[PDB]
Amino acid sequence: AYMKRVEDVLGKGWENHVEGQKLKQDGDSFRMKLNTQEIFDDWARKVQQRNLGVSGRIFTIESTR
Amino acid sequence: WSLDMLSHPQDSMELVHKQSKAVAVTSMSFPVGDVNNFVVGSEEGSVYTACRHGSKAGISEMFEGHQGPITGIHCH
Repeated sequence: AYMKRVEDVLGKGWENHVEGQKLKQDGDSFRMKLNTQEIFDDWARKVQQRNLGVSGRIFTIESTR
Repeated sequence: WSLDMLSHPQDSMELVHKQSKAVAVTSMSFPVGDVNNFVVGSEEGSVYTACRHGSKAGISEMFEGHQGPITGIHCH
């Protein structure tokens, strides 16, 4: 939303402008430090690891104890 | 060029006379008021007046009154 604020303020020629190139680079790297699909990957692996023998444990409806 | 955007010229064209030969400019100068009719010190002689806006932009006419290669020009 800030980026669209920036370009609406600075026109569409915006990174060509002296500062826009900088803020572009910074927002891009900041965005790259936010692509969280790895968290879902590794966490889905841990979930799958648990899913191997836990998620459907109705195999003993009234399990002994 | 704008002083903001510099990755591409804002407005740009060449400078050729009636013939398609180059105009090796050297120290041009706009006159007083920026009437876009800047004078251009060419390489040697053929000093020109050149416009910027309109289809007639660029080289207007050649006046030669010296043969040594030009080094500068100024207006007042």
